[PDB]
Amino acid sequence: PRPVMCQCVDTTNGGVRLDAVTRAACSIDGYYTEKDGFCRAKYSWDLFTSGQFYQACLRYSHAGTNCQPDPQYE
Amino acid sequence: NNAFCAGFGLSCKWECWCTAHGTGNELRYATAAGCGDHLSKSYYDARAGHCLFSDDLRNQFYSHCSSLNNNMSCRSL
Repeated sequence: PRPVMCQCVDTTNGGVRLDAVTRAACSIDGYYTEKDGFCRAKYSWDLFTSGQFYQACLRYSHAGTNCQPDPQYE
Repeated sequence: NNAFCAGFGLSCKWECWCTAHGTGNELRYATAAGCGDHLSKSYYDARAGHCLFSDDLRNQFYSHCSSLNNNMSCRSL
């Protein structure tokens, strides 16, 4: 299991980034990057799962998630 | 009355919550984040997951639900 980085996204138009939703979901307890809108694990050993983040997004909005492996930990 | 409402959820005038677009499902985590400690004079009914207030804080609360890509429902009390 490797570290993932995720955004909350709209379940409509292409699924655009929903930054405030991502921010809410990210504090999981990771850190949020304003420019690219991803939530990342604070440490490689301190990762959250793509599944956990999905639940997080859904607690705050009707949102889906885009997740990918985080390059800084690959 | 702000004291009765914030203190006891009594004599509130409005009861509002965030709703998921499309489904209209209630989103208690989003409501919570816009209530209680987070909104002066408000009362957070953690059970029903709704936000109550005496002063008309509907517009402010709306900006929170809306910031999270949600809608808002309110009942008059």
